[PDB]
Amino acid sequence: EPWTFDYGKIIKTAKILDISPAVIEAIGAMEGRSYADIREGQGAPPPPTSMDDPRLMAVDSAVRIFLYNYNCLRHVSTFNKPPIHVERLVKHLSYEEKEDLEKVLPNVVNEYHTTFKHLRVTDPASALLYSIEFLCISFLTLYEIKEPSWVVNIVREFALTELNTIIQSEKLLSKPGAFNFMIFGEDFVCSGEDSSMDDISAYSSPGLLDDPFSIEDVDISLDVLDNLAPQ
Amino acid sequence: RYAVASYGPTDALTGQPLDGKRSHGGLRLGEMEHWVLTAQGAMQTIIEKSHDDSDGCISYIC
Amino acid sequence: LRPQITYGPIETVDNEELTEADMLSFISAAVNSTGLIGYNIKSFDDLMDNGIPQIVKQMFNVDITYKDQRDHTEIDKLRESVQIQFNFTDVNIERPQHRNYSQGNKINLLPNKARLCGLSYSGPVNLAAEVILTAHYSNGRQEVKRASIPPFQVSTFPIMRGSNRCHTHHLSKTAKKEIGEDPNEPGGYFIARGGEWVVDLLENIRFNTLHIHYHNEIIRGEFISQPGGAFENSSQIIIRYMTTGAITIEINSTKFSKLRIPWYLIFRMFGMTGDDSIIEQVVFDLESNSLVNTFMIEILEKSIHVLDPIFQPVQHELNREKIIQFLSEKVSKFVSNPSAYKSDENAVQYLNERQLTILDKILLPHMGQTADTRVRKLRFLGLLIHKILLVIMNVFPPTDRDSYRTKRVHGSGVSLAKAFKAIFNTSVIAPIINGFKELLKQTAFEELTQRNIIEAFSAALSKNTASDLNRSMEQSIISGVSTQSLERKNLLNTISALRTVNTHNSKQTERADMMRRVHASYPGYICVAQSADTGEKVGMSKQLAITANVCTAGEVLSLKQRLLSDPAIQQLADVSNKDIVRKGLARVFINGEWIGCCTNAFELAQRYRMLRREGKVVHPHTTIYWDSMVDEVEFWLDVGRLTRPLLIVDNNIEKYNQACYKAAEARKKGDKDWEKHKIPFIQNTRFTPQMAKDILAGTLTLEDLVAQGICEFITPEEAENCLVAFSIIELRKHKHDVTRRFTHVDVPQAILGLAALVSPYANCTQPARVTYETNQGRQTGGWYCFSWPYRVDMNRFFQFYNEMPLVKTIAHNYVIPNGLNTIVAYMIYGGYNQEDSVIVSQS
Amino acid sequence: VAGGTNKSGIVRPQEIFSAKPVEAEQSSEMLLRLKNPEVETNKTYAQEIANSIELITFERLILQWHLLYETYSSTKKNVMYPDFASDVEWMTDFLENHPLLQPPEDIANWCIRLELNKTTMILKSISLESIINSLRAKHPNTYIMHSVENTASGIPIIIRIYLRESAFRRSTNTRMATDEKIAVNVVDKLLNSTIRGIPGIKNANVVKLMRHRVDAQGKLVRLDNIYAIKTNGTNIFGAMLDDNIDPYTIVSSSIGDTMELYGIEAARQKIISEIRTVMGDKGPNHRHLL
Amino acid sequence: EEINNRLLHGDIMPPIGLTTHDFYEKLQLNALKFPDRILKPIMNSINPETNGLFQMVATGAKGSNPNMIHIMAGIGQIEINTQRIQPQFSFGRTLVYYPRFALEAQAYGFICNSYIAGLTSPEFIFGEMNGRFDLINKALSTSSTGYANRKAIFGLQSCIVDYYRRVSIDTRLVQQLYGEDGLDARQLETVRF
Amino acid sequence: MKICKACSSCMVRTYVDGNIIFRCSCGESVQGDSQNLLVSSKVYHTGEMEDKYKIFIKNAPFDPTNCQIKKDCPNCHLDYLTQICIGSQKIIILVCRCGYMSNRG
Ligand SMILES: [Mg+2]
Ligand SMILES: [Zn+2]
Ligand SMILES: [Zn+2]
Repeated sequence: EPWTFDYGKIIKTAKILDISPAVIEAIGAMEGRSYADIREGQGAPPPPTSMDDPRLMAVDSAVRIFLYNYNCLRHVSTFNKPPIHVERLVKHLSYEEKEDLEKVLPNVVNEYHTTFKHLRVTDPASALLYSIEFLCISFLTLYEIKEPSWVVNIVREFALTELNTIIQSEKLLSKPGAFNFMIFGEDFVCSGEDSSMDDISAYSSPGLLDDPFSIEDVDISLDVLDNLAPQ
Repeated sequence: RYAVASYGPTDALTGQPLDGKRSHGGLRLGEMEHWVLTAQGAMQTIIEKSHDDSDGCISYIC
Repeated sequence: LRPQITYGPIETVDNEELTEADMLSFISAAVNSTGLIGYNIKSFDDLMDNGIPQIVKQMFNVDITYKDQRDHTEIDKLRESVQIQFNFTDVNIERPQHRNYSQGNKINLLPNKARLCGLSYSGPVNLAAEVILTAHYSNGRQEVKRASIPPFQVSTFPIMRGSNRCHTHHLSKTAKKEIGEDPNEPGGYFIARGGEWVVDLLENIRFNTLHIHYHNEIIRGEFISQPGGAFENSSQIIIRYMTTGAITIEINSTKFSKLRIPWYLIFRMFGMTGDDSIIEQVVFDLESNSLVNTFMIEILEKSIHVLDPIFQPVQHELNREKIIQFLSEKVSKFVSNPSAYKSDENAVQYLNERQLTILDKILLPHMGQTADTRVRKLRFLGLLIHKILLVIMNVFPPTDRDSYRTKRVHGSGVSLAKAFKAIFNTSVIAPIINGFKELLKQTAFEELTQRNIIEAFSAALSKNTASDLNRSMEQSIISGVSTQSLERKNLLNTISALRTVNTHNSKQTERADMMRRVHASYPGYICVAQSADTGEKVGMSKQLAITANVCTAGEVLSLKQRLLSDPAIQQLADVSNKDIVRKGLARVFINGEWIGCCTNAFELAQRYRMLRREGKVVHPHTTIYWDSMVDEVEFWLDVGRLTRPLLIVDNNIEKYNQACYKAAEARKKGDKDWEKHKIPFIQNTRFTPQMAKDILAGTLTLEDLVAQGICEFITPEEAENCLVAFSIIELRKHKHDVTRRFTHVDVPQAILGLAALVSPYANCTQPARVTYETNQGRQTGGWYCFSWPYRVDMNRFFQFYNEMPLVKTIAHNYVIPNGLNTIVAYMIYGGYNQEDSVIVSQS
Repeated sequence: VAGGTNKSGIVRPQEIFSAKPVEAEQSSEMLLRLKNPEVETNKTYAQEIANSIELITFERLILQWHLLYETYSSTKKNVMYPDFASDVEWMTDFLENHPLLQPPEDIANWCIRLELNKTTMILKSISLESIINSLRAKHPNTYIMHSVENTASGIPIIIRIYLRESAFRRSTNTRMATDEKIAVNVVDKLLNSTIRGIPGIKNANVVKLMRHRVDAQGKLVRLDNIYAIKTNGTNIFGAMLDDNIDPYTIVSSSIGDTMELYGIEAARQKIISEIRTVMGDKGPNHRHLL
Repeated sequence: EEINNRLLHGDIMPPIGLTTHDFYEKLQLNALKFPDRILKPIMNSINPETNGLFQMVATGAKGSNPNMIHIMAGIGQIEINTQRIQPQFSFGRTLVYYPRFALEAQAYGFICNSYIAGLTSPEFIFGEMNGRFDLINKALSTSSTGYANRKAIFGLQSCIVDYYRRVSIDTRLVQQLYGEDGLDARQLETVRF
Repeated sequence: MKICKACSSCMVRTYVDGNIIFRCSCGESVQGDSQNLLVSSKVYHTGEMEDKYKIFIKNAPFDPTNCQIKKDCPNCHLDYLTQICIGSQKIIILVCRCGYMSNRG
């Protein structure tokens, strides 16, 4: 099967969330940038060329937390108690239909992991687009569902909440704006480029009951130690 | 070489001579030498050296 | 690149005429090129010219924020914090100076005046800087004031005598003689408070290497990572395997401390949160059926499901952002109340960016300090965990704490730089921060001008700080960075004190005894005879061999770029973990960082060792180690490697093998005289007797012996790929022995130190008695100093008459003999010489 | 200085003066005298008895072991590990070779697969039949199958031990142990089982020692041709139960072990003997050891 | 050498309780000891009526037989902790001068030369390995003995002979009679029965 | 171990009514068929197994620090071989640069 990148899925997905397409395309590349620049798409890094680019892991991590949280809702019955991000909206449900939602909700993890590991080794540039596109098509799959009637309102809310948290988690790694520095609870506030408050003992080489060679129970004057010479 | 005196500089706290030739004090009859003198039975020698010559005094107890 | 030079055939080299006394010229050349303490002067020189400027201009950038604790004012009530930001731009150190009379012009201070007056032989340090102050208002805008400060003198740094910053360096030997200095001494000591102090060489574990030790912890693995250079900050990681089955990674550095983290949390924070990929970085393949991987995965599988009380909330989470936030609020020392900042989304972004900036700069910095190499570190980190698990399985033994393959000898430049870092930020950086804190408290930020800011910077660094910086360095030099007072018993003791390697020393009965013995890695680098014969210091102090040296850091970038440009080496980004174990690739290291893989480890080291012989491409001081047990190639160019020259032995094994093939081929054809196609084996060195006569004439040095591919420098970890003949006779005895093919030929006297070479016919004496002569020969009366009348010394003896021994040694070519040729009778005379006494003629 | 014979710088004097227990002794030894005076004359008889008393635990005969979640039924084809699916070929032979050792009806879902070290079986002279009897005599709550004793290299000898349901009925009221925990506890018991020896001793040598004996004419003569056993490791009670060793003349080097079994008076004589051995021959008078 | 040849052909079968490595080491240590014949060339080179060195050893004034053999015949096998020189130099090499898995006895501390003839570099290094132990153990012979000496005295010093020749601690018997004979160690005579 | 299909996490193995059931933290539950019937295993004498020295034995003919022996190689008829002695039983292996290796391996 020949895979081809589809830009139409990102445009459709971005329109639903009322956000710029550049925000979706910049998953994992938001570090060290202003979100206003990310929103406008200015300063976007070039496509990856190395299989060890942390962007590939960053996008893949965002994909698997969508899948991890989706399956938690899918298997809500098996839990002793559901986690926070899925319990407040399924609370009004009954047990027999809470034991359901694993038959009426389709699986969306069909062939992601196998293909991503192949694309990462073969061509890293296509792997980043594949992981982003997979996140959008999975969101559209969970947003374009229509039957049965009792599940549409419980999954579309989930789809928007998950994709928003993924974007927000990526957003919280960008360049911060302006804020009160004293809300942390202390006077001083250092940065990652500061050396004033570094540990003094850390400048030395890091790292390190009876002494067998110590004359501690031998009462001999320190000025007459030549009596211990081997001779 | 060293040989000092019947008297000389004295430690303020213990009342014993100072340490070694450098301070013009006495020489040490350490832990192992009281073991030997006790083994030999030399008890009047211990009185002469550890009391008369080092810090011996009179304590009054009710 | 492939080697191109070719030498004459080994069958035409005429060395049958050589003698052992002719090979002493090799030691003479090695000592003349090395000097005796030249490494000390070189280390202090590149500390002055290169070390301190780099440390100040790179590793002391100050960025802090402080609360505005003023009263009420239009601008005041509306602003909350001020950001102090500054760095140093221009740094230099001058020769020592002294003020004659009062309010003079800082005349020069000669070392003898410093010794007599009890002064300090310290040279001024001048620094320049630019400072940026940023004040933050409540509404959201901020105000920035920037000021450039003219260069000024902060304090004085101690100056080694004889170095580039010493006054006894722009003077002739006669001038040195006549100003109260010793014209024959090389120097290498510090003058402080009227005393002479020697900064001893320090044993230290090799950086960028994994040291695996056993010990509650089942096993432990340490790894100190330095991003390249003797003066860069080092961060260590400790990977522990506990009895509960949990593998914890702890990073000890200037920003973290004693915080043990589950191993998979580190992988998650860098974007790789999938467990299958995380496990793959340790086992290199999930599809391998090898019995090693079964042991590997079983430990890894159990380690994931162990509950950590401190990292409980984020153990089961796969969102990397919250894990970074969880760790950031745990390691940041300015966070006192949780959830007070979580309401503000900008504070969350601040702590996330700060933690990522810290981690990229502190976790394995030798692999890179940018965010690009995050996954690259994870591949290397998984390799370290893989090596540790191989020792739990007992596949490989733990690291030998005594071998010099994993040890470094650090001189005065490295030791003083380490002490400089901890003192500079305390006696300079801290007072400036206090000075600016009080400036902003007593004056509004907007009221400040360019004049006020510069005044506060210099006034804070008053002579309280100037006293602090200089005297703390002197305390480090005096208190001991292990240093000792220079006692001048004689010239031999002065040289032997500067060639002494000290250790960090613990109380373990086995550990305290093993480290005091002579190790198999000592011969040629550490004297096997010189040690203390009495007391707790027996074997705790070590002496460099006569030909041993200490190398400086090489130009690693030249070799690194060439290795990456080598078509035989595949870059790390072009190879997968599965491509390594399935194709059997060989990992290639340079200074401890993993840069790529090669299909033939032996051919790469062989081809680069041959390139080193020319010296035009690979520097002669480059260590090339091939690990035949794990099939890895390592390049080392860092400072602190002991090296000695070894004469290269060449043979004709290539022609010998072809003769064997031709002889076998003739026999298979039914030929009777098949043996006639064989040729004898010949192994020989290219050192000719004419070269020995040229060394003595001064027309042949060690540098151009290396340039001609005759001798090369060998490092203790590189010495493990060498088979060395102990003398030119063992090489001649096995000249036609194909079953013993030496790689180098040794000069027998190269295994002893300078003090151990004083004893004549030391090989005929009991070896324990050679140790005594090293101690006794260093406390011998004699001409203890050539400038004795100019010195006021305590407890020094100057023996009037000295004689060269009738049976002298090579050690007397470098130090003055101390003693007399007394006529001795070996007889019983009256019983007055019993029990180790002697009878002395009164006349 | 090696493990089990550590007589390096002061350790043994520290073991005596600090009254360290037998578990902390790094150089404990023991001298055993054969019960029959005729047997002690012959070296071969004393040599085979010395090799008889040598702790060969079942663990040291194993190259590798595998714990499998399997039950065995003769007719029903139960699931089996794919890497060990070839084991069924010799299972059929075992069933037709032992018409009395049929599989029980309460076999649990736990299998221990063992691959014997054939080199150790040769050097120590241990047959497959001896191992089977030792394990079946000590572990009645297991069912054991084995392959054929082969003399051809390349084909290993496989021991298969099936845990019965009664292995968990021993103590399952203590619910703080899942069935995986008991199975791991059982395999530790199986590996530490004693085969052909007595516990506590790792090496047993044969030495020549000299003794006096009153003749029929009242003459006291030195007998030089007396063989005994000097062992590495100490177990007075273990050698006490042996029928080839004279229990009355067992000489241990452990003060704590002699104190435990003989008393304080015999421990008093043991301290005197052990200090004298350390003191050598240029030692103090006897009254200083008392 | 012929023990090594047996090893090459696999003709060394260790007994029960010994590994092949431990049995091979035992054979090598036994095979590398000077016989009693070593004094035949030594005594033929000296005149016992005029030799100063021999008269010092023969009369017990100073020295011993291994001292003359080391001086004149050969040092022999260097043996630390009753075993040969273990390989601490990179997995099977004892020193840089010998190859990996070397079979010759010289590679494991066998010094073939005497002091009067001089040692080679590898022989001097092995001699220094054993010589350093003497210096280390001499240092320990002070501190380690002092640790044990002080603890022994503080436990035993309270024992004092009372008027019954018993040994007691202020009331409490330690011995019914000192030494079970009531005599002094300085007043004993060695007498045959 | 068993890796979850959904989230690629390490699934927890438990035992129910004569079957091995893997359950994940995301609720996904699967049952192993044949390859997951391996609770635990251990290998003894790991310090002298043949898989330990495979790389070292392969590299031995090219390492110049290994002991040589005067014996003819039966493959290339070279008159010297490389002799190595590995293990606690002192197993002797003769190797050559042409690929020959005693013990037939
Ligand atoms: Mg003396
Ligand atoms: Zn899962
Ligand atoms: Zn061949």
